[PDB]
Amino acid sequence: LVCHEVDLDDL
Amino acid sequence: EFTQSVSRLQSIVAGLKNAPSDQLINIFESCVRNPVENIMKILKGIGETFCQHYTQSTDEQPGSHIDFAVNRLKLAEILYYKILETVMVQETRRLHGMDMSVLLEQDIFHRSLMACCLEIVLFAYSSPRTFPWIIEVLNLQPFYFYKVIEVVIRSEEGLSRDMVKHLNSIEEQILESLAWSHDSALWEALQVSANKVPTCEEVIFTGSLALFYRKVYHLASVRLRDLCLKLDVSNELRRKIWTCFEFTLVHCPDLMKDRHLDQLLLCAFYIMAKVTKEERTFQEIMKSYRNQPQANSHVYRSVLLKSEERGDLIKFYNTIYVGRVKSFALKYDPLSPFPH
Repeated sequence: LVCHEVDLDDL
Repeated sequence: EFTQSVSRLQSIVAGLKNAPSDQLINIFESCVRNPVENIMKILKGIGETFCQHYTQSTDEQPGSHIDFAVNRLKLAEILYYKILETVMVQETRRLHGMDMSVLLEQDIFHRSLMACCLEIVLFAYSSPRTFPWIIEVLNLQPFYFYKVIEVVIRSEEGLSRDMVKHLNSIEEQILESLAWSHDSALWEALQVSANKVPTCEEVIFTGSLALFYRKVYHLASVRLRDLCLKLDVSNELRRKIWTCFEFTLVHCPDLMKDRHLDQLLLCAFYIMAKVTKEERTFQEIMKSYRNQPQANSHVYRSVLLKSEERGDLIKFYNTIYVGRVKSFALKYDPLSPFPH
């Protein structure tokens, strides 16, 4: 159940 | 001429003194053990310490003058004796005629009511000294102090709506993270109860830990009902996310040490939305979480990972959270009650 998102910059 | 809040404070304190009134002295003497000199000693040493910290300068807080602090302390000491009288007259043991010596010899109450009364006074004046300064300079533990906030809001109806909004603000700051620091007395309270954390059903449907976790659970249920409305998720996913947030409080309570409470609620949100067919990304999530009043960016952009070294919410989820919570979440590849 890994998150593959890189950053949380984009709103 | 005076601010709406400075003039409201002056109305409450008008005609009253920095000393017990004849009615409170009649309740102090009714006591087998009269508390008046213990109360006045607590007040003397809280005033000394406040004045010393107010009078001298730190790299982040410039110190200011004796005269504005002696006025600031005097008006807080008038509010104390007023709110103590209301507290004690409205107490059940006064309406039944029983001794209130035990109730009036709890120093943690007297200390934290004088501290709340000083923060009421400081905020009414938009003081550079922001919470948690008063309880930090008065050596008062957040886990013991928050309990007087409900008592002050109930015992002075002259408190402005802004003063109540602020008091409920700082109470949620405590239930969010200042009571979860590693040196908090909460971990003491856990220890004497064999580290068993109360579940939501044990407190919602009288215990330092019981009334702490019932405020924690209530606060987290409010912040979850908002997140689940602005992301249109199913009420049964809300029931499941909430069950994983309970799991991380009861079975992984160390995850909250020196952390924030929405950090473990957002990770409970993503991991249960991902385990089921209602996947919402951390991106979709922080767009709705942003609009919540307690949400500053440091909640999802400066999360403690190990200690020190700080990361962000995605890296805390991937390095720390999923290892300790996948077991439970993968069971949905018994739910807890969600309250109001």
